Amino acid sequence: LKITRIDIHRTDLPVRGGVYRLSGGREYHSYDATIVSIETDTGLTGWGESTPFGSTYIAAHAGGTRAALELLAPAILGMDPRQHDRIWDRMRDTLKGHRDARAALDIACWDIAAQAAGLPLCDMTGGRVAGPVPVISSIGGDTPEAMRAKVARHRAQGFKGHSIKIGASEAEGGPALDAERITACLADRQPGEWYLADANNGLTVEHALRMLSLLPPGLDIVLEAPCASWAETKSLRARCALPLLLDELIQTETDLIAAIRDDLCDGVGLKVSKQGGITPMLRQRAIAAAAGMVMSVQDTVGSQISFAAILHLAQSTPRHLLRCALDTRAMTTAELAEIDAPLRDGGASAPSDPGLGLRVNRDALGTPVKTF
Amino acid sequence: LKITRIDIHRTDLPVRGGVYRLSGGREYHSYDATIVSIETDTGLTGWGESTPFGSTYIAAHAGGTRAALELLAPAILGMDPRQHDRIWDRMRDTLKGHRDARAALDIACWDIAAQAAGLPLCDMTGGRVAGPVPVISSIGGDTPEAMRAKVARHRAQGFKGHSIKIGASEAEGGPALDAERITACLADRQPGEWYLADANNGLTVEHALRMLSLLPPGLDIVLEAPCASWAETKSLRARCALPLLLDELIQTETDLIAAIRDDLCDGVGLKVSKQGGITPMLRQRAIAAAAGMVMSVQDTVGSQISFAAILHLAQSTPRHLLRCALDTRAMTTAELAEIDAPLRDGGASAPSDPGLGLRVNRDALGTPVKTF
Amino acid sequence: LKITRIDIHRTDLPVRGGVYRLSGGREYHSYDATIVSIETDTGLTGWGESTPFGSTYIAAHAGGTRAALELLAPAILGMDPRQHDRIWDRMRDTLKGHRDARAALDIACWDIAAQAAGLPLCDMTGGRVAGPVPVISSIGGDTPEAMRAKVARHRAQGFKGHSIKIGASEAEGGPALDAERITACLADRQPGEWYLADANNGLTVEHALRMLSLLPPGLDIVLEAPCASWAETKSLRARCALPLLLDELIQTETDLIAAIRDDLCDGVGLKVSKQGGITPMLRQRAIAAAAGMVMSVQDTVGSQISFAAILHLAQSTPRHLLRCALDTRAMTTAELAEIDAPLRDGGASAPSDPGLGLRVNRDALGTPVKTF
Amino acid sequence: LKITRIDIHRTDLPVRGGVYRLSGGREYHSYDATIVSIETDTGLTGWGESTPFGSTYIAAHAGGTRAALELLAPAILGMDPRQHDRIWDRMRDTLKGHRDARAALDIACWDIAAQAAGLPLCDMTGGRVAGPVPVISSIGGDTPEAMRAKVARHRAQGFKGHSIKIGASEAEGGPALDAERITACLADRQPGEWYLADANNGLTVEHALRMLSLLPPGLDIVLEAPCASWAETKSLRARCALPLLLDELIQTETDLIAAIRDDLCDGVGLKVSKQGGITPMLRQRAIAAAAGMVMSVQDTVGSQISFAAILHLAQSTPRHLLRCALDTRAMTTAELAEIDAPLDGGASAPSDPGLGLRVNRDALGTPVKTF
Repeated sequence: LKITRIDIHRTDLPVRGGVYRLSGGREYHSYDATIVSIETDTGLTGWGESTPFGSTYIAAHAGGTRAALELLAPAILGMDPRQHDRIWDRMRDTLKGHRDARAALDIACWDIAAQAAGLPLCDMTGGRVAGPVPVISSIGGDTPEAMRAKVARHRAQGFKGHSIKIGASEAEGGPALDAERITACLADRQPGEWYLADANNGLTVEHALRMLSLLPPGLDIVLEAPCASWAETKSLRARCALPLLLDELIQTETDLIAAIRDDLCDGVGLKVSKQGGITPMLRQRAIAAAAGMVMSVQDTVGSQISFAAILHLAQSTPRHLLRCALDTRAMTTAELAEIDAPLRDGGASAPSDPGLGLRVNRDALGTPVKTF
Repeated sequence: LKITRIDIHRTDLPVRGGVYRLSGGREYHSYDATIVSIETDTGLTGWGESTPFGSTYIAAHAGGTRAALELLAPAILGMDPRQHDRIWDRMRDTLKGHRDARAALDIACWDIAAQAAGLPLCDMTGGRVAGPVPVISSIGGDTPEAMRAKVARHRAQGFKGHSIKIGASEAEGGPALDAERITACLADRQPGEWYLADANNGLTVEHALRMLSLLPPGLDIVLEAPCASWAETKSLRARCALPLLLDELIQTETDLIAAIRDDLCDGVGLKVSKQGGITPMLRQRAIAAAAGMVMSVQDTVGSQISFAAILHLAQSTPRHLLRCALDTRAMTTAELAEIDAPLRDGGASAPSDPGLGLRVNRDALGTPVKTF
Repeated sequence: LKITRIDIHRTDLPVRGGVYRLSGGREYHSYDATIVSIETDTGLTGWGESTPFGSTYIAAHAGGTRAALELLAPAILGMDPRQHDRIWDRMRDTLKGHRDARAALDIACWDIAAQAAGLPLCDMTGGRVAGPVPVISSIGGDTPEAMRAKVARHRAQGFKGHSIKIGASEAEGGPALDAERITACLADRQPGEWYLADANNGLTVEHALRMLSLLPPGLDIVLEAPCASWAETKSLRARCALPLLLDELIQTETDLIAAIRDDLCDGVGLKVSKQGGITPMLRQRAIAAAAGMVMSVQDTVGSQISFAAILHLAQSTPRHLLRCALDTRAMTTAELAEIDAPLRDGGASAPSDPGLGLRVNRDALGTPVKTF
Repeated sequence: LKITRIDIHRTDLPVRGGVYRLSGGREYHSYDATIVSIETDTGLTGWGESTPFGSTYIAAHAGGTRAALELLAPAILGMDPRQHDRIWDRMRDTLKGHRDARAALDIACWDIAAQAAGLPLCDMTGGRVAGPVPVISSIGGDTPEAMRAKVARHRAQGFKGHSIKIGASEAEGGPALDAERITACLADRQPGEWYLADANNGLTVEHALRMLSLLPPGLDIVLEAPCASWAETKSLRARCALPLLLDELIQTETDLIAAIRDDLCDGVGLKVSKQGGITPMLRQRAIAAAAGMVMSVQDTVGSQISFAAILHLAQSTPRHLLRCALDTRAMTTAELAEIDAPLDGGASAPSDPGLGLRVNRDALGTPVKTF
């Protein structure tokens, strides 16, 4: 079993709903996707998606993803796609970092390994955990009232978690606006829901502490990614009673080790293309699970191809530690593939078809930008 | 004085009341007890009980106790039952750990030593402290109002302490359910009571911090066994204002030292069969009292036999530090022995007779399953 | 695919070479082994072995292992043996701890999966890393001159690492003797060798610091398992410049996390049946690798069934962090299975056959003592 | 069983041998001993001794011991002497601290308990451990060359453990003198020997670090009681690879916990009348053994009566943690009682019920007080 051909495709994914806003005046109107197919000598095709949340979320951008694949793709031609640790080593030995580029390749290799074993990917990654995976919303920054409404649609649509973006500048209202945002987004809360306030590494410690003082007592909320640096996050941690989830700061396996060593956080936001694919998602899940860390299983953003990997990984994750999977279908307007995984009975369930369980609308991708 | 004969009995102890529920979906209908008699060349008989809380509470199960006794029982034959430290060392060089096994032998040797000295066990373990010992209930998991009613019944029986089992899954209602169980169980509080919220090692730190957030301010409560590991408990400890009591994680004397070195807790749940008998209970008492740690003197569960060891130990513990003895009679329905220790006048007083003070019902125990 | 039948075998494994000695007066003459076969509805057979190092190395003994299997083996009947994480989960909610009992079953389930897939276990566990794995001898306790000759004898056979067992009483010469056993064992050292001084949890901090003072400067040795407990190991660590490897103290994935949080060691002795099988070995490897900890891949002791498990895991471990695989063939005389894995070209290489690559000698294990 | 009478005695215990010097210019020619008997209504008699090492070793002196007994002894009239924790409680409720005074009472109560059970004390305190207990050779403050020769003497007589006293002022030679003494006393060492450098709380951190720097590499040595306070000792511990044993700083059970919490030492010097008798020696042992700390079992000083308590305690101690018992008979000339426990650098506790003492009541003088 051998990789013989890799094809790189590029497409645009339009935002669903308004401009997506994060802290620091970042705004996103659409997303540039890199979709990779991999073929074996035996005739299997694997699919992987990598789409940076534009160019300003972490140190990655779609054009960089493609430039890294120019090195990574030919490096792994003629390798056995089932030897996931050794493929990973070959990529590392080719090019340090650039996990966004590793991800699309790694996912497609896993998609193949699963099809070869005639198993859905959740049964290749530990085994299906019973019942559907609950799903989490992505609530762009807006006014408290507009945010609380986006929470309300998602609830009606059957979402159980909400990730509400915060991080208002002083000019915009500061910590008082963020505190109002949080109280408003929790106002219509019902039983069994879970809330995450995501600052996207955008708060000063001073702002976080002022926000925490303004929040009313007695709220059930988890703070995500409050600061831009490790040292800031450690200061806040010494002075914050709320659970803390790290996201942008946890990219590698050794970042997770640093967080354990410093007792930095109570949870991790694992994003498939941020961590670098299925392989590191599994290593990082194993580290986080040993540490008692809760895990929201996500991606930066993507199509149904990205969603498929998210759902399969979420579906083999211990329910005790899992804090929802991201439904990226709520996030863009695109239609790149078919997957049978609707929102019923509390969440989404991974399909039973071998591999990722996708039917890729190959005409929606356009002709490969590059082939190896 | 010399140990001549050791009999090993097996008997089932039914739960008093309905299903007993712990965190993690653990459910209990009855408990597999192992009762041991030890006989001397002077025709003294001593009794000791070890009953693991099924197979899922700590790394112990009844079949495991019996298999360990296959090693331990032959190894102490011929020893003077009065040389507690030398018997302890003989058990240790025969088999590491398995303190549930040591417990049964160890208790029966102390029962002998007390009888030979012509004193009740409490007067051999430092001396009776005046007045009855307050007793604590075990309030199994249920809805808040169901739990609240169980507390009422025990309060009416004259119980001063209540151990309330917490630890709901997200699907069950999560921290908010746990917060409601606590407030409900505390709702009819009268002066002089003491409450433990025991999660039996089943919270993530994320769940715990959310729960503590949800609790109203101004409660008098002790949190017990929140987390499944040392690193997780350390992390919560840094961010928790409530007294913390450790249970499952404190098994050896060296565990208590580690708890001191890391300032990990304010109190300890000492369980006769988890610590491994009267000898380690004494050493651990000494260590805890020096650290000004409060101690609740309990067992996993048991008949009147276990209750006798518990009560004598508590009866010789300083009142300043003692936070109840477990009335195991309120937990099980079985009558394996008679003991003169009614709840009245504030709690239960240890019998004045020599040894444990038990009149054992040999008929209730069945034919020995093994003899040495 | 479903597990249909589980057979449990008991045999005895005689020590190769003279009586094997450990710190604290422990001596081993033979080992009581538990061997498990597992059978699927498709007629595949898997094998696994678990043999505690007698009764006195960790809290484990063969009788307890067999007792635990009475709970575990029926628990997993009918499960798909390829779902390692859900099998693990089933085992943990049946019975806490007893990783020795999980190991035999866990390894047999991996054996099956590797067969079902048509792959050597090393290509199921990341991929074969090129070249033979260096093997480590096991130098039992004796006189400095006797130890130094055992080392010589293993060196002639092409062993590259040596684990030298230290830890003398004051009556036998204390620290100074240990310092002699080490200098002696290192005196015929050739290029490319690696030495561990293993005290098997048997030194006091006072003895270990005296020993360190006594050692001549300029030595290349790693200290292994110096002290009995977590708190003692931490005091030593604070005052010890030598790399330190932890063994008995690391059994669970959470133990390894605690070691990282406390910066307690530079390496870990992973033993297949102490960790509890292929599944936790892979989890602990991911944690150790992320932390940059070197790993010696070993087992307590075993036949060829134990050895196949070791060698397949070591063969897929990054060479950068590996610190030898234990060749159990030099520790015991038994021949319970056939395996084509000779010492040549610098160490042993995992066989190429599907699964463990064993030809088991089915009458050398004798009629099963229990079947489910 | 009831305590009916307590007699308090005072006798002087002349030094055996040369005048004993400690650090900071401390000097001693005889010791003021307090001996206590306790009688029960069944006619059993118990004996205990407490004798502070003059007036400057720790916060205790014989006149203070006796003033304290004036409160403590009447407090425990009427109690069952077997109820050691409740007697200890009564004593704490009566008078804070003064563990020297508790000691004499607590030891005599245990002596009774052991007699009433027909067991030697060692078998009341966990059970006899096999073999004799090593006893510690003491090497007084004096010149280096002199010191080494006294070690050669003690070695000749079969002693394997030596406690060597250090703590020279700058005038007298400073850390250099101390480094010389140590290197000397180890210079002709043989297999199986154990050495302790005892500063008796008298070094500054600066002195101690200069000493440690001036010492040759490769020495097997334990450092005892280097500094006068908790914070100084914590400073030195941060910068000291040598095993460290604490003595004067460890008096109560809570002292030992503070030591664990701070990771302050690897051993403790337990002294019967510093800790306060058998009851706290036993609590302290259990704490120390759980922490993996080695223990030297000693007393401040005393007659055979103090020796009996040390010896029964040492004899029930796990051997891998024990670092010698002290033979107080080598320290004083007093002949207050007979015990069959002769020395090979070693001694075994007698097999008689209780302490195994034949006390010469007359040798003690007329009680200074009766209750």
